[PDB]
Amino acid sequence: PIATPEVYAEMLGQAKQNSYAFPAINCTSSETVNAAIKGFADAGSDGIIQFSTGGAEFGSGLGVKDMVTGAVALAEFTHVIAAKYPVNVALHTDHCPKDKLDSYVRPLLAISAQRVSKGGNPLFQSHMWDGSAVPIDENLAIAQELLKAAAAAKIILEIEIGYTSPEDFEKTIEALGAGEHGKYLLAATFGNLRPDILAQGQQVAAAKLGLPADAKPFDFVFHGGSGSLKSEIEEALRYGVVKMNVDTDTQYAFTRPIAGHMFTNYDGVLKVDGEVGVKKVYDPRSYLKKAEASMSQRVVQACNDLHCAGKSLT
Amino acid sequence: PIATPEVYAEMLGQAKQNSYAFPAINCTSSETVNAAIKGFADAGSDGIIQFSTGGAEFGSGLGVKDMVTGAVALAEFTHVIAAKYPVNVALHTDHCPKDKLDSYVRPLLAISAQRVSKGGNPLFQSHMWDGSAVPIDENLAIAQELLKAAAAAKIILEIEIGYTSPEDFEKTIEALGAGEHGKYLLAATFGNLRPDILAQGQQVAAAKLGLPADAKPFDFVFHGGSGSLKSEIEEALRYGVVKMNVDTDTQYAFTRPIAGHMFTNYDGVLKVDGEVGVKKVYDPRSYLKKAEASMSQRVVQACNDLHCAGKSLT
Ligand code: NA
Ligand code: NA
Repeated sequence: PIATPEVYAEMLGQAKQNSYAFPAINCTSSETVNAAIKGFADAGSDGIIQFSTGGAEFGSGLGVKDMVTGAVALAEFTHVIAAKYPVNVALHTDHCPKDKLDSYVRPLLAISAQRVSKGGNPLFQSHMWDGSAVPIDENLAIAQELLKAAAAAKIILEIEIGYTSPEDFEKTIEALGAGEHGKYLLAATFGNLRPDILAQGQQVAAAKLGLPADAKPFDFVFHGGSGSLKSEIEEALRYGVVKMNVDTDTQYAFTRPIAGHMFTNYDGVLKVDGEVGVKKVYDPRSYLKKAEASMSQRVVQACNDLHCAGKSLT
Repeated sequence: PIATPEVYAEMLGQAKQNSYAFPAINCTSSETVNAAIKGFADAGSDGIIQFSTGGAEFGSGLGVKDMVTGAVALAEFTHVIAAKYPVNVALHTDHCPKDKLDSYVRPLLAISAQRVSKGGNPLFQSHMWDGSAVPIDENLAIAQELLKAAAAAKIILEIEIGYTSPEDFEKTIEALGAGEHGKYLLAATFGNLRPDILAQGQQVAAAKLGLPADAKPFDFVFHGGSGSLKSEIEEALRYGVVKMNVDTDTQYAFTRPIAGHMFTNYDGVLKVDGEVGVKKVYDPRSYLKKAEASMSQRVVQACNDLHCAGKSLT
């Protein structure tokens, strides 16, 4: 099943507490969605699927080029497929800069807010506001009003600040609270390395809130997950990193067999020397199955790398 | 938008009255569904997308392998997307044999039956029963109960009988009627070529019903529509072919640009000689946009060849 807001939060809670993180796979089609979910399930693990603005535009198709239709289209498809797997999958929307709030995140927020007022769950379980490229102040201002929308729509907001400053973590707590006005995830800039910036950010916020020095007020997000060194990732997990984006590596694992298929069956996927090709290899499923299954093998590898393998709530 | 049953019958009606037919494009994923619809709207045509048992199993993913899940999932996807287009798009399932009636055709009829008792429309507008491999007597007995169920979900039923003899057309009329028991499409055997077999079935049929000689009681479908001849097609259209399945040709169009992309961008989709590849060209979207546009062009061609281009009812 797709994750309800309650299991999503339980998912993030249980990961924060036992120091593992969820892989969040960017997907741009039913094939790749299917590969990610199959990967998670295979690693007896819950997981997260995300739609980037680019990937959602691609999803609405070349004749539509509309992120919101793209996202909703894909999510609807994902709801039907999720139901047939035992693990829980959270739908998330990825990097959305300021100039795209009115045509991506705000529209989607209104869609879920509408579903929630009818007594249903929201379409997506989290959305990212990316204000990394504007003054931390202006970022937190906007973050504030999006957080009220998100929380109303039972959705977790993710935000990105800015090496991030100790004063930045303070400003963030001041502005957003630490969950009482809506749960939210934090992506800080620590060399994406310097994972100890995150450890520092956690004490700093604990001091300010008046909690024990071991308390972890933030749930962190790790951008720059692909191509990474186990040691650094292990350390980051201890400091409360709960979600790690994997995009580039699941792309290569997905394309690599297609490439292979094309070369080895060159004179069968192409009509060469007056011949008519071999239909069993230019059938998209012949290589798209290889692609999907290759992406599921990589996705499994990530659930082992973030130790969420085998830890599915269900 | 998706064709309601009313518009769907209105489409086929007009196509019969004016001797054109619609391409019915086989689809297996979100990319192919977007290509097909974009093709129709470029061609200014209404159109048909259909999911075979094999592609619908492919749509549910390597980790579910279930026809019904894949048909529903891909169908909810198409409902969202078709809403953005001004042409009517009907959803059809393809070739379903006796031993797959229970795991494909019937549970889908059930889903739409429930949907229609609540005030709305069926999920699909037409469903195929392929009994070509059983004796016409048994073929038609099963057709009769399916047609009861199909007409109750406001659904058009397609059937295949078996060269089809004058006697088989008479039987078919005797068992199903000519519309008073709900509407159905007929695929007959005639070398798929001898399109004159179809004219014969129209005469035979028209005579049994005391309708005009030149009547056209049957709505015929044309399987084996790829690698066909542009004069075979014209004749068939005169005799009431309203729907021609294209699969092989749109498959090759999809795969062709993917293959070329891999070969030309070889040292970018592979990591070769210590290099790390180019992310711009092993990003799945890069070459699936090509594939999708190529497939759309083939669809515009089929629309042109079948004379449904520019004849959308909206
Ligand atoms: Na069928
Ligand atoms: Na068919």
